[PDB]
Amino acid sequence: QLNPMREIKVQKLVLNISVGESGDRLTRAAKVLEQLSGQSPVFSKARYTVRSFGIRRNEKIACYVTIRGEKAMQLLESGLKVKEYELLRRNFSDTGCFGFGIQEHIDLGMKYDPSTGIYGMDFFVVLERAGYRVSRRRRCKARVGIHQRVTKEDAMKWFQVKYE
Amino acid sequence: AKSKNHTAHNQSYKAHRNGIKKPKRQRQASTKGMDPKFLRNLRYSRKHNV
Amino acid sequence: PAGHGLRSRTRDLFARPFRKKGYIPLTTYLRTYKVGEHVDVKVNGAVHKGMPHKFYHGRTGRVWNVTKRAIGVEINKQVGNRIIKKRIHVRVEHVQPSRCNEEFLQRKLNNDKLKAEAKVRGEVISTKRQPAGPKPGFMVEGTTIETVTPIPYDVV
Amino acid sequence: QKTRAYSKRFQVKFKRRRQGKTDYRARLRLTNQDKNKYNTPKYRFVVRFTNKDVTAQIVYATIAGDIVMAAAYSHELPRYGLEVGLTNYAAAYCTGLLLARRVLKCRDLDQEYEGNVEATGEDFSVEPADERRPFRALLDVGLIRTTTGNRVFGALKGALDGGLDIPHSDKRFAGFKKDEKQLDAEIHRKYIYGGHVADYMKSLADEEPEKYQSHFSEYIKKGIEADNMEALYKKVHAAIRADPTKRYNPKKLTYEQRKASLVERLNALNSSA
Amino acid sequence: GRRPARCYRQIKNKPYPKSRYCRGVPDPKIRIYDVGMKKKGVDEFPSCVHLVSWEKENVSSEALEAARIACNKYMTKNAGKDAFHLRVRVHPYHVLRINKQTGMRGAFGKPLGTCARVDIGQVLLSVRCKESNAVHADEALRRAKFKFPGRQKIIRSRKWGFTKFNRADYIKYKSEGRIVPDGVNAKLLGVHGPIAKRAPGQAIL
RNA sequence: UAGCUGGAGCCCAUUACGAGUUCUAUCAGGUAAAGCCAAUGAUUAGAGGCAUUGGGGACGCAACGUCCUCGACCUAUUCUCAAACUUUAAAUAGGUAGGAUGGCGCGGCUGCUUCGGUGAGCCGUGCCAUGGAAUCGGGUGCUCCAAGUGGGCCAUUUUUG
RNA sequence: UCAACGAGAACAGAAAUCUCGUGUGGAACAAAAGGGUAAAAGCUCGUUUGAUUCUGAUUUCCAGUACGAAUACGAACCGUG
RNA sequence: GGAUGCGAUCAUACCAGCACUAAGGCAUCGGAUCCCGUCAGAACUCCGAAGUUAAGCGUGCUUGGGCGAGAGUAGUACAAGGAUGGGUGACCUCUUGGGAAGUCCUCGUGUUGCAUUCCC
RNA sequence: AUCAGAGUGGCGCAGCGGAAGCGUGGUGGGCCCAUAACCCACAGGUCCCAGGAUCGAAACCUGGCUCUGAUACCA
Ligand SMILES: [Mg+2]
Ligand SMILES: [Mg+2]
Ligand SMILES: [Mg+2]
Ligand SMILES: [Mg+2]
Ligand SMILES: [Mg+2]
Ligand SMILES: [Mg+2]
Ligand SMILES: [Mg+2]
Ligand SMILES: [Mg+2]
Ligand SMILES: [Mg+2]
Ligand SMILES: [Mg+2]
Ligand SMILES: [Mg+2]
Ligand SMILES: [Mg+2]
Ligand SMILES: [Mg+2]
Ligand SMILES: [Mg+2]
Ligand SMILES: [Mg+2]
Ligand SMILES: [Mg+2]
Ligand SMILES: [Mg+2]
Ligand SMILES: [Mg+2]
Repeated sequence: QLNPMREIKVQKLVLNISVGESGDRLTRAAKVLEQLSGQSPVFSKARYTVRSFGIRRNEKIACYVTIRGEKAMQLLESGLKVKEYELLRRNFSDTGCFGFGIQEHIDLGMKYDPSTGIYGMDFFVVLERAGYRVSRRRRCKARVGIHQRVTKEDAMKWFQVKYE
Repeated sequence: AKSKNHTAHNQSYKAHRNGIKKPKRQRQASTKGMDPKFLRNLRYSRKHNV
Repeated sequence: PAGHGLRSRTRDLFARPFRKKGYIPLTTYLRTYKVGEHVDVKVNGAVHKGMPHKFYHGRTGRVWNVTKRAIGVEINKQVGNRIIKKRIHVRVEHVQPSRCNEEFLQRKLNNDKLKAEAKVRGEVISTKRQPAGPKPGFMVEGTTIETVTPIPYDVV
Repeated sequence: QKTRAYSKRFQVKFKRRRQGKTDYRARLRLTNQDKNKYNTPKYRFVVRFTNKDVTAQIVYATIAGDIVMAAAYSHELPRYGLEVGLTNYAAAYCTGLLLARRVLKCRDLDQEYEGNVEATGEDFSVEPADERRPFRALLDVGLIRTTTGNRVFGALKGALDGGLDIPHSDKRFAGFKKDEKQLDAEIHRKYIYGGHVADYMKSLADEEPEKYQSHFSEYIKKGIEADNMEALYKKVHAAIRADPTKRYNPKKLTYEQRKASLVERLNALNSSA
Repeated sequence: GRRPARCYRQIKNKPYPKSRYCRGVPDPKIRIYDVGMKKKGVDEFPSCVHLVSWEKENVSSEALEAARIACNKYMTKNAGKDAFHLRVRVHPYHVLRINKQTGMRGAFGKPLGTCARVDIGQVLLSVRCKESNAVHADEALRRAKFKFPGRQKIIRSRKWGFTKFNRADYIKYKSEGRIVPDGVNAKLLGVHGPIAKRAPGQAIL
């Protein structure tokens, strides 16, 4: 049924950059991610100390940020222009959402303001409808009913029928 | 030479020779060990009875 | 000490019942106890403060003291050829009110009423219970009678 | 989707926990009276907020369930004059003040403990007059976060100025300075009289001709300008102090109609090819 | 090698299985329990014969292996290797200990071997076959009886195959279409479940 | 050293107070049995499905395809088990109660408790209370002084090596 | 809110980081084992020193002694909220 | 016949899939100056009423899983007492008493306290 | 019979959780008419096996397998 509360909308866009180091390599990944987001990023310390990748326990190796609002829509479509506005169709999660990756500089924003390299990055975006609050509020949490959920099929259509 | 020995043999017989005594039931039971706040007040109430 | 700890042999005694773990219902905290009532002790595994020693579980004593958060219970314990009246304090979570004299009070107030009631009439009756005795004679209506007989042995 | 063994070993939580409305760690610690008081109830000053109303109640614990000593709502403020803004900080003070006055009149001591008539931003505690100490209740905040400026602490001030004794500290009142460790009575008083809404009414109607229209439509509908907060709330306060007082669901099918329909489904399926 | 079995005949101890406590156990002599054909269906082999224990005792793993082979070799030769299904109904889950100057100081034994705890009226071996080959069933178990210590009987099952239905009841429920096959087992259908899960000839009330 | 024993008594007593016992009522238990087609663990065999690729052969001029093969894995079953497993759960044995050491009215005390005669308790007075299941019967009831003993052994039942 | 599992994202795979869903605890709680705990007793963050003073009582041990350990009040001074 | 706030019992109340709801209430929902809060006004906090019953909620359905109860299992397993009882024994029996558990079958799926409120 | 010890490069041996080497031996060049000796490089490891804890193991506890020393008396 075509009730207006059912309009699909992005709740957040998350940008992930995993490096596997510390010091300056990951610090400059922070700046590209900050300057892309407009907000102070957060670091992600490692776990399990897998020596084949040379990472210890509790040492920061990645950097991600979760943007939402108009910055998200502006930033999302720039990522999709890079991908030429198409996706692998296996990119869509079973539940409700999808992601892709790029090589940094092909976005808008000068390269060597800090003389910082081409950090590829993970754009992962999660869709929703109205009322997803009911599974995220503190008082009276509950499952979002099946009809208000977004399936992979609805995300497929949302991508193609509009937004482009 | 095996010097450790334990048993409860004959012990219930010894116990029941002079009965399994129960203590005598008493009017005005003992208040030792009750709440001291409660006991001061009970003492003060009795001090000022008419 | 001396070969066994406080909670020795309490694997099954102190465990909570099946599907009855977690939250303690509010009824336990709302019950009010008075010096002289009867209380049955049964430990709760969750509450590790105020616990009675495992001998007092499943025993019925009288209330003799009341503080905040705790009741003084009064259990007899046989030690040799005597009975020692042990005095312990247990937290409220470990006791429940007993119904060991439920009947007595209902029978006591029933006794007083009939005693005064028949005194309004000719004033002699006996309010004593009586053990079940022998049935009087009675006639049974002739009806269907089913014979039963020993069954031959079946090898399987 | 869950296995048979999963359901057999499953334990359900207390109903008010599954539905997600009661915090039982706090409930036990709020209701649980000391055993050497024997029936002295612990009264809870329950304050709750819906999106559209404000519920306030004085309740105490019983085995059958709680028992209301007095209840009040903010949707009944229009009786006393306030028509709009029934879920904001100032309304909570009015709803709190209303609850204090009803119970103090209902317990026949409102003459003795008037509270204070002019609402002040200062933290207030009523004096132990003589021979009859003031009524005592515990603030029961529920699941909300206790934050500085939270409306539940607006409701707390009203009850204190109504004449109730409630255990409290002033660190969560609006205006408190987390970095200076002191109360600001002026900021507290402005919030009490809704002046924090008034500032945002002025700020929109100047630099936002349309945001001021939509965002305060009911205020505008009723002729309540931002310079009519202190005057309008004081009247509602003084008014409260001066007079505190078929089938639509399907029925379950009987045994016959379930067995009736089941015979059809059986006949239908068996005959289905 | 082994002690004479008479040391361990009578059931005298609480069960002593291998566990995180009992370790360093040897491996049991018997390691195959269903021999012959365990691929045939329920409706093929309806007649069943059992060898049943008749006194409470232990049965060693070696004795139980020896009985399996004695029954297997016989039943193969007369009626062919595809005429029968032999199933051993007892498993050796009990450990035995042995206490090997030093006397009864610290006498708890180390594990010796494995055995099965059997009771009166308990099935030791079961065989299902066609009614025609029942004679080689009767003798094969009797020839196996002399591998067991105690007293044993040869009782012909009142049931069908290795299934929990009387031959009378299985045939009735088969012809009425109420029993779905499984393999060695049969599965009677009832009045429960979601209706759609049933095939349209299999829904019943 | 405590227990068991003697002697000395003394204090009450058929009012009552009890009891190696039952009946009535009410608590508590995890052993026997049972279970595994309930969690943990052990263990036999098939049957049906199926992969996001555990592996390959053949067909793949290709793949976001398969037929087999040992098989994972999934579903419904199936044999057999547990001192240091268990949802369930005895028989016997365990605890408490069955009035005169009960109840009520009145008016007092409190420095405890309450928003508060609100309670909690106690004090004084005045009334009631057919003796509140069966059976049996004087009491270590109270106290003192002290001896010997502190190698045990046997039988039915449960039970460890 | 854990263990784990499912579905997804450049390098990235069995396994680095991120995201959504399921999740009665299948994780964690210094150490043996057992019991106990899910808006916690686990994890993260804040503020702290009740790991304080005084002497009595009781429980386990038990001779109803001592020690060890624990529990419930009383009289204080504080922490936290 | 409904609802909210606080609850009692803590599955006949849970779980899975579905379907539907008059009024009022809840909720979703709009915003970010202010208090407050985060990587992120998503959460939390605050101010708000432009829309929507789509979700939450509530109620119902299923030869549903579970849970609860009944009948059976079965006077069976076991077990208190007795026997100059049987048997080589393991074990069993009789006498005087107590007496379970799964499968399998049938039924059921909440009850309700206080305060304020809606029907029509 | 129990118990101490020891299993690491082809061989003899060191290795104190971040974690693999010493001598000799192997392989390819050089020097020589040609071999050694000498010179320059290069490559080596189921750390006895199966666990378990551990930031993290060849090392630390547990089990399994193989070599060695020991103490086993009064009669
Ligand atoms: Mg001796
Ligand atoms: Mg002892
Ligand atoms: Mg000692
Ligand atoms: Mg000693
Ligand atoms: Mg128990
Ligand atoms: Mg402690
Ligand atoms: Mg709280
Ligand atoms: Mg002596
Ligand atoms: Mg036990
Ligand atoms: Mg058993
Ligand atoms: Mg059972
Ligand atoms: Mg099992
Ligand atoms: Mg009894
Ligand atoms: Mg002596
Ligand atoms: Mg907490
Ligand atoms: Mg002591
Ligand atoms: Mg060379
Ligand atoms: Mg050379």
